[PDB]
Amino acid sequence: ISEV
Amino acid sequence: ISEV
Amino acid sequence: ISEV
Amino acid sequence: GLPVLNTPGSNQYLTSDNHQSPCAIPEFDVTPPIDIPGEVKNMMELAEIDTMIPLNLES
Amino acid sequence: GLPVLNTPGSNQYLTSDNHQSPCAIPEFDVTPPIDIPGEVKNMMELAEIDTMIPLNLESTKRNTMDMYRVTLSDSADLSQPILCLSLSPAFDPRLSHTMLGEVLNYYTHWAGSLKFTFLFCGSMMATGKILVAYAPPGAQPPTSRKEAMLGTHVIWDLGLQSSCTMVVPWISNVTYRQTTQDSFTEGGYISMFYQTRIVVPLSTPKSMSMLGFVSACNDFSVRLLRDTTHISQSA
Amino acid sequence: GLPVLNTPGSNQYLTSDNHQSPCAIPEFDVTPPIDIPGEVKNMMELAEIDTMIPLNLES
Amino acid sequence: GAQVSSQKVGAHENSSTINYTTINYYKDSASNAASKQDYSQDPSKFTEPLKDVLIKTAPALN
Amino acid sequence: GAQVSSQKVGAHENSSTINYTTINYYKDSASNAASKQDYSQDPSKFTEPLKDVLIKTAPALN
Amino acid sequence: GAQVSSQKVGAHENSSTINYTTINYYKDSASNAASKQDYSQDPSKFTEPLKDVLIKTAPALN
Amino acid sequence: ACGYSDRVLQLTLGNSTITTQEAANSVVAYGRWPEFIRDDEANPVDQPTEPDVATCRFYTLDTVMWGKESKGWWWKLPDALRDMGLFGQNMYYHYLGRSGYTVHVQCNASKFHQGALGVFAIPEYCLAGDSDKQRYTSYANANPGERGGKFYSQFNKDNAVTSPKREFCPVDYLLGCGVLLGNAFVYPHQIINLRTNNSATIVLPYVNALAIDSMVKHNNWGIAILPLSPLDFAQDSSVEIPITVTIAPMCSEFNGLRNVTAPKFQ
Amino acid sequence: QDSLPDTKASGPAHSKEVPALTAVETGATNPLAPSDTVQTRHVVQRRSRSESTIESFFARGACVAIIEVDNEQPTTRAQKLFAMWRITYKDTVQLRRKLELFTYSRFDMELTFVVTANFTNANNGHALNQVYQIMYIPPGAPTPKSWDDYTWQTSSNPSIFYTYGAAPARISVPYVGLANAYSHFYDGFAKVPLKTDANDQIGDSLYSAMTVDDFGVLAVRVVNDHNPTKVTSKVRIYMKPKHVRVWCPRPPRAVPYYGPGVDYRNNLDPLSEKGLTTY
Amino acid sequence: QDSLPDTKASGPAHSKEVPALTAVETGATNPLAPSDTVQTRHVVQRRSRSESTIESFFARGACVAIIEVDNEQPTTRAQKLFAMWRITYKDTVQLRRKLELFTYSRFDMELTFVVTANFTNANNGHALNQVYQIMYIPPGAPTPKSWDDYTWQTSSNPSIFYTYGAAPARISVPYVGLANAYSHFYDGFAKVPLKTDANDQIGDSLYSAMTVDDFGVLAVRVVNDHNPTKVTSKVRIYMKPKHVRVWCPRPPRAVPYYGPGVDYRNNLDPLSEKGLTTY
Amino acid sequence: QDSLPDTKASGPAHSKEVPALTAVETGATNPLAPSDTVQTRHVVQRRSRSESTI
Ligand SMILES: CCOC(=O)c1ccc(OCCCC2CCN(c3ccc(C)nn3)CC2)cc1
Ligand SMILES: CCOC(=O)c1ccc(OCCCC2CCN(c3ccc(C)nn3)CC2)cc1
Ligand SMILES: *C(=O)CCCCCCCCCCCCC
Ligand SMILES: *C(=O)CCCCCCCCCCCCC
Ligand SMILES: *C(=O)CCCCCCCCCCCCC
Repeated sequence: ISEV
Repeated sequence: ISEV
Repeated sequence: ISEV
Repeated sequence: GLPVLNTPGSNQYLTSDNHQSPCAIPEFDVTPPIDIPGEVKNMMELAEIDTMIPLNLES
Repeated sequence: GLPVLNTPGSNQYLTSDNHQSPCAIPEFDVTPPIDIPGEVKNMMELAEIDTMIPLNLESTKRNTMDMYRVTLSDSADLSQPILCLSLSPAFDPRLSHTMLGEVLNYYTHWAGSLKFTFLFCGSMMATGKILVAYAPPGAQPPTSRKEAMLGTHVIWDLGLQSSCTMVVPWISNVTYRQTTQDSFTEGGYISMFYQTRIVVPLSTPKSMSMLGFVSACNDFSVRLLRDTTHISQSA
Repeated sequence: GLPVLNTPGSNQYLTSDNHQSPCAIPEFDVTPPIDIPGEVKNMMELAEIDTMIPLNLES
Repeated sequence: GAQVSSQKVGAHENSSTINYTTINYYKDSASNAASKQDYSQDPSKFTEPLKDVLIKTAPALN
Repeated sequence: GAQVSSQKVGAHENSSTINYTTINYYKDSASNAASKQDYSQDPSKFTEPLKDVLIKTAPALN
Repeated sequence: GAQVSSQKVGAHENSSTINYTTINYYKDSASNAASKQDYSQDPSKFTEPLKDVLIKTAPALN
Repeated sequence: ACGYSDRVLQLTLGNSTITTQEAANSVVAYGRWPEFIRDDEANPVDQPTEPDVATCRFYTLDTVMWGKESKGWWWKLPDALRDMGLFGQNMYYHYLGRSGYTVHVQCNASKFHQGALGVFAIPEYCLAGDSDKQRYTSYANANPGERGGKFYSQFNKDNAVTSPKREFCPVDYLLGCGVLLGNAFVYPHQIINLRTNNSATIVLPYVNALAIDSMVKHNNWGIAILPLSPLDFAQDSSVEIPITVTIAPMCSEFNGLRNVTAPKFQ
Repeated sequence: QDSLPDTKASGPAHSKEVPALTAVETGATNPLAPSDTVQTRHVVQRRSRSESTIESFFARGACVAIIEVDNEQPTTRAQKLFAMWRITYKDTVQLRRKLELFTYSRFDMELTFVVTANFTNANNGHALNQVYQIMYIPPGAPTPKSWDDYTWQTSSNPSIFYTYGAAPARISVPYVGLANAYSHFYDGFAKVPLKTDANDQIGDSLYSAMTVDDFGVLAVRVVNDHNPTKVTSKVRIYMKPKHVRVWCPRPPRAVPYYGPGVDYRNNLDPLSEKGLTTY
Repeated sequence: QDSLPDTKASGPAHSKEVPALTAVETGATNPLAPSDTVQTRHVVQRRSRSESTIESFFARGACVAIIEVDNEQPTTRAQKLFAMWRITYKDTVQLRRKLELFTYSRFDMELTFVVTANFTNANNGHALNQVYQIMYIPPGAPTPKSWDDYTWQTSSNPSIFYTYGAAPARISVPYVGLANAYSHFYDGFAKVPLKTDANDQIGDSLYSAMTVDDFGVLAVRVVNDHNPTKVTSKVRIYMKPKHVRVWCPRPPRAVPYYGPGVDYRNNLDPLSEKGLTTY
Repeated sequence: QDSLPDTKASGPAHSKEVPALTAVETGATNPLAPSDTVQTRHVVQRRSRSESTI
């Protein structure tokens, strides 16, 4: 994932 | 995840 | 996963 | 294409349901809340308040 | 086969939605961007730019170059208003078509401070003092300088600095006003009066034009996107 | 049953699409490749090859 | 971004703590379903709005 | 490859930071939905295109 | 078994590297979609099939 | 320090120098100074021609007269400069050309004169035409060269269907293109208000959807000058003062050399 | 845990503390529990107020409108080829009364559209499946004059395109009020009459009414060109307030509603007859 | 955070700094805030410009075309068994004006197709469900002459096969321009007349027009063979610019459009009458 | 990356190397670039052959  |  |  | 199988209840509408749905007005600048006096969190709070009984219902 | 259950809204089309869909031309070699001057990131940037107000919409002046020109003169009746205007940026006929009014007509609700800048296009030998004002809604719209004085105002002195800015501060009951005309969300009145008078020497033109400009201060914001009444097409 | 909502484009057919679909002949013993001379990886390779121009198209 | 919470189990099968999973698919919070896990409060602002709130075993009027 | 971001919560239930999850299913970026998280900029190139930009408390013409 | 790759982003929103996720649902490789990430090669076998390939600044015939 | 001012400027390009004692600061369109095509934005592979001082200098066009009846004037770039010295030659000998510009508009009068000129620099200034016929304005008419074109107070439709004039009919309050003049201020601009200033100075970047293009086929910028407030003096109901436009190409470069383009202007 | 307080074991009392006596004049409700006036046992209380939370009380789709639209040959007299509805919870009584137990509110709204149709006449051939357009027109936007005029181009207004037979259409709307809360009641006016006015019509407003259009309208049409045979359709709108907050409690409506304001006209007699000493 | 600047508390002033006076001749808009000319309090500003971002302003599906196609017996006179449309945002006014607030643009495009149908005549039996083919024909490709000629084989052209009654069809298209940005305005020509030309027709072009076909056409047909009874269908195309970038702002169109160029013909009078001193 | 080769800046030439002359009889296509016969500037080439892969 890429939690921004 | 955010387990509450 | 296999991130390419 | 992920293989799926439609279960019963599919395409129904339940008045009591709880589901996500598309927002018709996206990125809308919502007016923020202010601290209004008198907020209620549960209907039973109103039932804990004394109200006057119509005891005399004669003709 | 993953067991799924179709919820309401299924197979509908919402004009306002945000969803992925198949690319009809796959692996297309896109032309890359170049740095073009003048990029805009938000519509409000356009509303922050001063545009000229059609202040004069009188019968023979409207839809003509003269709609942009207000006449000042050394012999004007000093008791009278130079101009009277309602603070309705998207609706008032004078404001509604400015770049501000136009952007605002694509939205339903507006908020924030506005600023009006006036330009004196008279001769350098001409002098004068003018009072420009703003009255927040609720009372009789000012018919005299005397009444106008009591509200927000700037006494403009004519001189080397050609132009004067009056800020209309955001003073409202509601958090956001409507772009349409409506007494519940009304914004008040703008008026102009002579503080002294236009004074010229001999051999000098005794009558001249004043130009006016409007734009939004950095606190201005708009919401609920809508279609404008300012364009249409017949069958 | 996972709650799903059908989006536009559903049940359409796009000639340009790229999707998985069931294999009609499962567990088939595929004939392996051999190194054939002359493999092309891109159509532009053919355009880099000199061909003779019909320069004279007179009657 | 999966969200996991415990269900309040009413009728129990002859089989402990049971969970359910939530994921928001939309950017606008309006689009979201209801959490239904809600905090309750004091009736006091309604049932006892007194400047000097008095204790029930004492005289209301003193 | 899941993408997770915070929603700007307007009206709040009587229940903090809330999230939403995004996953791109297609190879062509054109197929993607809109992020809608966009950066704003200076009006300056439009409102003040001057060679010698002057400060508002000083005379515009000097 | 999720597969993650970078999209070649053509037109960019006013919002970097963007990804997409792929999962094969079928046992037969035939059932699979196309990767479209493909390697290119030399035209040489076609444009210069010479026993003694010569350098362009020199005479073709010597 | 010493005594420097917003009002007093000197501009020097090539063998040309302009002095102005009454300016109102100067505008750099969109905050962008003219620059050359960078390698990472380049498209024609051939080594460019950069004529520098011989072309990047101040060419003064023919003066126009501002009178009480004047409705407005307009010019297109590069077209206005097509016959200006070596710039013109370079423009016509090459398929491609890009150039930025310093625009200097001049109009002096007296402490007792009155009036105000709006000077606008418009990217892609598409103008409206003569007829019932859409998109019909001829090349020779769309391109006045140094001479420029004029504005009108109202739309007179070219009626002669048999032999159409094929000209633009630019109505002043519609900026000659169907929008309102008051909003033209969103374009890079200055105002020459006679009580305040002699001139306007606008520096223009190359603006286009491409890094370079055919200068003969396409105009990048339009210069529109309109009387925001009419000319007036003492009581003389027939006053007339000159307006002079001077323009300099900046960071000019050319690609695709061959024989000269000779457009039919008749 | 959200269970209620356990009942405490309470014994006999002979004391100077008198919980049973009070004075309602103070404005307060006496906080008594059974153990204050009777002998009680210990009860481990498991009951909960989960279904009476504000969210739970309003968490249901209520019918607020029936919009009728026809699909038929455009004749030259008043038809229903398209219809418009002012968005309000007040054309119906059931949800209106629930929301009106409170002075102020804040919530996001879920609109769910049930669309039914039928044939008007015995027979002129049949109809191919219809697609319905529901366009929201915010206050200020151009309103439709004809079922297919330019306004339906919907370039900035939100429109739903519903296909007949598909699962009922659904959208969510944010908190869109001009104030920090929706006022269910407004003791005021949108205009004040002033002494300096010309006619006295100028300063006249409806009592309790705020803005003229308030939230705008939903415009409904059948996008399909007409068949030979006429089809009548009805769009039923169900609204649900979600992520709700409410302020200042009010007494429930006791007599029948008479339009958008608090006005009453008839059946002002809600209470039955019952003898004072009759159980 | 994207909230606007907080208003600062500002007090009285007696000074040589004069923010109220300026000179618009410079070309600049005076950057004033209320605190520059009046006494202001401190306001913690929470409002935001989120809905006026370029993406948000264009993030909506706009109707750009109504393509009409018929399914009926192939007779020998001009029919509508298939139809073609030049792809443009200019056959409609609403989106055209929004995009035209800008000189140049860059974006990917989402096309959504709503398809409605109906019966033409009182009755010749009925029709089984129709499948529609929407073929994109890029400039250069063979155009259809007949509703079922070889071009519809679509071996390289993209085609959509839409089934009637299904959820409205949708595709996404990349930034396909020949330049680094789409030119909404082109002050130029595709050809120059030269002195050495034979006729003067040779160098003649339409003013402001770039390429002849520009983006190509969408060809629409009903794949179904004809029933005895005729069915008329309409394809409504909705386009949405996504992942948008725009350059060089322009004044909004003030008078009605007269075709693809900036030309005007009538209703050149947008402004109402209003007295100079009348509020 | 799959972008094509950048064009190199190339200047004047007076030499014994003659790229312009060749002999198609050999069976080979002459591998010339614009810089071999004309003066070229430096172009950072971003175009790609992605849509012409098999
Ligand atoms: C006193 C009247 O009733 C209310 O107080 C009241 C009633 C309803 C309510 O909801 C807000 C009303 C405006 C909403 C309603 C419907 N909206 C939309 C938007 C798009 C579409 C396709 N369909 N509907 C968007 C705006 C909020 C308050
Ligand atoms: C001046 C005209 O309008 C424009 O500037 C303009 C208008 C539209 C726009 O989109 C690009 C047009 C070409 C696209 C449009 C439709 N396309 C497709 C492709 C496949 C299918 C099945 N259906 N449609 C692919 C190519 C880009 C620019
Ligand atoms: C947090 O959510 C990361 C874990 C994601 C697990 C898979 C989620 C599958 C559903 C994604 C929906 C994407 C909606 C655009
Ligand atoms: C990153 O995305 C890895 C985590 C993936 C979680 C499950 C995603 C389920 C949806 C996959 C869609 C595949 C589309 C071909
Ligand atoms: C690798 O794929 C492990 C991670 C899986 C994430 C959830 C995938 C959901 C879709 C599964 C499809 C199963 C098909 C039989």
